Amino acid sequence: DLLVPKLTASVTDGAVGVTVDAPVSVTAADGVLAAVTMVNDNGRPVAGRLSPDGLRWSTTEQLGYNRRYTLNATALGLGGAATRQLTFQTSSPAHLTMPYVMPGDGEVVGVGEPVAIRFDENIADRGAAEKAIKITTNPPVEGAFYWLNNREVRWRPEHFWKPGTAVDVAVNTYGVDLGEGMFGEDNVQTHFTIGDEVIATADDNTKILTVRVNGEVVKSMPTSMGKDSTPTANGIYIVGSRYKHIIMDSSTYGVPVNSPNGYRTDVDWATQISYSGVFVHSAPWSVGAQGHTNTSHGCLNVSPSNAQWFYDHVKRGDIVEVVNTVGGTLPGIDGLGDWNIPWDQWRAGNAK
Ligand SMILES: *[C@@H]1CC(=O)N(c2ccccc2)C1=O
Repeated sequence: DLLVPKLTASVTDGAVGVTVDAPVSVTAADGVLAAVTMVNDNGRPVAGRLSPDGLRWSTTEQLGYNRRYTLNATALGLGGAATRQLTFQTSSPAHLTMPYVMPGDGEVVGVGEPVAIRFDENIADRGAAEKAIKITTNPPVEGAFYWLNNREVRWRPEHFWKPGTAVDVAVNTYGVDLGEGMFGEDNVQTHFTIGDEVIATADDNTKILTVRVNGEVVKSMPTSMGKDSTPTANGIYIVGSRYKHIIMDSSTYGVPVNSPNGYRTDVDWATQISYSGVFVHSAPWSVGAQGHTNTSHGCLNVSPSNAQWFYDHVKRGDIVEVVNTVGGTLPGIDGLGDWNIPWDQWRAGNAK
């Protein structure tokens, strides 16, 4: 004869510590769903949708933390009715943390821009954070996570992006335990595209900064780099913020302004290429040295003409490579020196 309806929920009655990273759902068997309601302690209805066939019902909005939810469902069929009531307690985070993703949604960036996810708290379970971040690419390319510090994680392929590539980032950290009770405050989703290949190279042996667009030299800039005592580091740099004019306070980098190697002046047409202070800026006071000798604290001294041209034609994510200098190699965890870490080490990751 007719069979008694059966109900199924994605939560268990009496569950404590239920994660809010997924929807709560009720499914019916041997019948249809006649009524479903979910409420918090205070009694406010939690939004939900029922499938046209009446078999599946799921929550249509996020669920809060430290909540006591009550789910009431009724199934009807030819073989009778069934009513269930459930109550579960959602997660109680010891602390929350909001993610911050760059580059911004819709941007077009150079072939060296890595996907960056920054949290405003230290992350204790890095693997949980890597698992909660989805990275889609078209054309699909291999990539890998690597942490610069306890709070920011990066993702890039082995070699520079092939132009025209779409990148989609889905940081689905809400409802996910990130260690020691650290849960996500919200989710984020950005998308960006890779633009022209723009690789600029600065050779200390020639003291010249050459900008190449799509493999073709388009500009040759005489420059003066870091002097022997405060030299520019060799390696690959990624282009960051661009300023029509920027006040260079030495204290920003921990070096006191009232010091031999300190400084507090205002320069024009500055393109940041290092968190540690390396720039490409306008330096009128060194035109004579530019192209011959080094007389700076680390940034590439360029004429106002060329500096502005650099400002106008170089976008976030383009590459600046420095070679044959007397200084060392840019640290891989600088924040813009990601490509200076060997691919094997980067791929391996440091999730611990
Ligand atoms: C790199 C960092 C900075 O701000 N620099 C500087 C510009 C003008 C005068 C003194 C120092 C650099 O060389």
